[PDB]
Amino acid sequence: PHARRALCLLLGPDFFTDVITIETADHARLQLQLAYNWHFELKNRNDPAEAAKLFSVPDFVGDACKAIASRVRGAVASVTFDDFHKNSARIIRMAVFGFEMSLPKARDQAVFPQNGLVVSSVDVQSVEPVDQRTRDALQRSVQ
Amino acid sequence: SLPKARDQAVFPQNGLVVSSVDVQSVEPVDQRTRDALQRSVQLAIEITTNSQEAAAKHEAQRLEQEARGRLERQKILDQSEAEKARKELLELE
Amino acid sequence: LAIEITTNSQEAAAKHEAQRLEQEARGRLERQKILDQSEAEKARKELLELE
Amino acid sequence: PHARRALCLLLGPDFFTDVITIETADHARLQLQLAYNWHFELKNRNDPAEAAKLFSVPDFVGDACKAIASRVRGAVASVTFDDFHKNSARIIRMAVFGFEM
Repeated sequence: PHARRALCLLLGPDFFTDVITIETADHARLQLQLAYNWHFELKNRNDPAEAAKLFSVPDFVGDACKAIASRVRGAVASVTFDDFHKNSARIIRMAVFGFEMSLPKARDQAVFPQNGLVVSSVDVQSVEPVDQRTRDALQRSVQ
Repeated sequence: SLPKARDQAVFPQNGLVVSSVDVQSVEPVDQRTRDALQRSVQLAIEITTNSQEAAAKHEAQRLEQEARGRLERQKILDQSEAEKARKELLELE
Repeated sequence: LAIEITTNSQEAAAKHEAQRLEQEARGRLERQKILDQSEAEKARKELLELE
Repeated sequence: PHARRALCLLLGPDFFTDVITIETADHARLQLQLAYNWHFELKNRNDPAEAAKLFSVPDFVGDACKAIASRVRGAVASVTFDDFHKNSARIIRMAVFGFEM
């Protein structure tokens, strides 16, 4: 909640080293890491009010990560795990922002009107079930 | 849009508004509830293992039968050709 | 008990889906069986007339 | 996450010694090494703004490797292992970028 304290609020292209515990309709406790490729869109840099709207949030990383976390977990909770382990990267990136683009694939941009924060990409690398016996049983599935 | 709700919760007493409500930890309190629904996942994973292996067996029997049918095809061709020359063999016999 | 009854419901739905896939794949397999037998006996024609 | 610290940001043709753990639809935990032949395209070298856009990232190698990592793992998670061990080099290199050619 409060670990790093610095005056230099980074706004350039960067990321968030985030990991989340989630549950889907079939209840296998799963922990996933998120990347949250983010940057700040300030269309009028010289504007004092719009520049001051940047610090309206006290924890931009916290708000963004928890919001995308809720968007992940609520949508996964409506999918079964085998469909999830089949089609995760798609559903997790479509449910967190946007709508149909081509039913169809989602966008690749997540704007926050409170401050100007935007998340461009959400990368995932570690889909790992939490319970040991789940992984033991699905080891049988592969074997 | 029955339909989806709004994304704003105004409090007229003071002017407070709640825009979003995020949730990350749906956790049952009782231990035995989680123990029992651990069984639900441990069975519902195995049923889909049965589904995928049943699909694999279906594919295997499909390949078996199609290769077997093509093999009776070439069997019929070979028998017909062998008895094509069994003609000359048997007329001059 | 009411959690376990819905576990039974979802596994019953899964079994229904499994028997549906079984029967449809089996029916398509009799389809290709009929095709293969008809074709094999199409050449069993020439085999048997010249036999 | 933060191992090498140097002012000389290399932009010439080079690579990334990367290894990734991935999972596909049939769950056999697999570890693969990646090379990531990379270089920087700056079409207007004299442009100060475009040259300064180069350092907009603090970890270019980290962002590139993790992005290609997600593109690998999400696509493999939609393929069975025997098809994967059959046709890996194709699907892994097609899913990470681009479209049909």
